[PDB]
Amino acid sequence: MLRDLFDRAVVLSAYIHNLSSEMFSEFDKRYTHGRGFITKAINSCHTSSLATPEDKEQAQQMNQKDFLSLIVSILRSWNEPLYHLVTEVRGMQEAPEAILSKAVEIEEQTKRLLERMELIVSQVHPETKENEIYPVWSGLPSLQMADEESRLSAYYNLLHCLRRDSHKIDNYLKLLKCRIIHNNNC
Amino acid sequence: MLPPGKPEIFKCRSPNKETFTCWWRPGTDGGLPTNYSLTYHREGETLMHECPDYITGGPNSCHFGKQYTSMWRTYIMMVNATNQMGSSFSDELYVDVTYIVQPDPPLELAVEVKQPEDRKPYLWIKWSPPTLIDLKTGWFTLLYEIRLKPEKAAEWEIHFAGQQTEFKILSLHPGQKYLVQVRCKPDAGYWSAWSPATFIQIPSDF
Ligand SMILES: [Cl-]
Ligand code: NA
Ligand code: NA
Ligand code: NA
Ligand code: NA
Ligand code: NA
Repeated sequence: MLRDLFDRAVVLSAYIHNLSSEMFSEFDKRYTHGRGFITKAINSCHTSSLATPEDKEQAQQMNQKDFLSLIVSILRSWNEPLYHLVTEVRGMQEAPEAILSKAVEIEEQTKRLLERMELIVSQVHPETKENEIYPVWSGLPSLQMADEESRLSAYYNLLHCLRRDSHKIDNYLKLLKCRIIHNNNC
Repeated sequence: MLPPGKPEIFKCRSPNKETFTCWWRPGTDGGLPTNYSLTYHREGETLMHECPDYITGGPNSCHFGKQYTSMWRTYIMMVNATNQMGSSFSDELYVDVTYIVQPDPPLELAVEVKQPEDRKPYLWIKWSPPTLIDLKTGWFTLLYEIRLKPEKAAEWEIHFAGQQTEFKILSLHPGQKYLVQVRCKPDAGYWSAWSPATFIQIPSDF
C-alpha cells in the first residue's frame, strides 16, 4: 500500500527535520551564538560527496530508482553520527536536556524512516542491487576533544549538517511521493 | 567630503525556494554612497561573484534568479558602499536559502454560506496557493490557517486548515458580518502575511 507507506514516510521525515532544525537553533543560541562558529562550519558535511540534486530541475531529471537509493544512502550514513551524538551527550554530567531529548528522538525516528524507505524500494524497485555505498562519517575525535572551542565547533558542524540533510531527505521524499503516486500533480 | 558609513544586509527572503532577494541599508552616519557592490561566494567554491540583478528587487537590493539560487549550499555575502572619498564594507552574512523561505499570501479567498436540508448550515471557505510556488512536483509544501472575526470582537478565531484549499466552519452567529483572511507557510519557514479580508454576512435564518 504505497500511498499509506509514502504518507507515513513523509510524516516521519518532516517531523525529523523539525526536531533537527530546533536542535540546531537551541544549540546555536546556547553555546555558539557569540563567536565565529558559522564561518567555521563551511564545506564539511560527510555526505557532501554524494551526487545530490541541488534544485528541482536536477531532482526531476534523476532516475527514480537512483533517487530513492540516494535517500536510503543518506539515512544509512547518519546511523553512526546520530549514535555518537546521543552517546556523547547522554554521557555528560550536565546534559542540556532539550538538546539531548531531540537527539534521542531523531536517532530513533531515523531508524524507522529508513525501515519505511527500505519497504518502499522493495515495492517500487524489487530487483535493486542490495550493495551499500554510503559515505563514512568519522568525526568522533573532534567531538571528544578537550579544547572547548574545537569541540563546540565540531558539534556545530554536526548539527548544521544534520539539519541540512534531514531537510534534503524530507524535500526529496516529497518530490518522489508526488512523482510516483501523482505523476507530479500533487 | 566623507566616505560612506558601514552598510548592513538586513533581510533576505525566498518566496518559493527557487529565487531569493536580499536588501541592505546605508550606514548612518557617513557620506552619501554613489555606488554599492554586493559580492558573494558559495560554500565549497573560491570564485567571487557579483550580485546578478540589482533591478528586480528595487532600491538597495540584490535579486538571485533561478540560475543563481540553490538550496543546501551556504551563500557568503558582503556589500560595499563607495563614493569618491572612500569605501566601507558590510559584515559578511551567511545565508542558507532553505531557512529564509516566506511565501506570498494565498489568493482568491472566497466565502459562501451553505444551508443544506436537515444538516447543520456552514460557511464554506475556499482559496488558492500563491502563484510563485510549485506544489505539483512536491518541491514545495504549504500549510494554511484561516482567521475570522466580526468587527469590534476582541479575538480572532483561528482555524488550521493543513494542506487543504477549502474549509467548512460551523459555529457562526446569525445576522453577524465576519471578516475572513487566510495565510500560509511552508513546511519549513515563515508564515506569509494574511491575505486581504473577504467579508461575509451570515443570514438571520441560519
Ligand atoms: Cl513565522
Ligand atoms: Na525573490
Ligand atoms: Na540594488
Ligand atoms: Na536554481
Ligand atoms: Na542547509
Ligand atoms: Na476579493
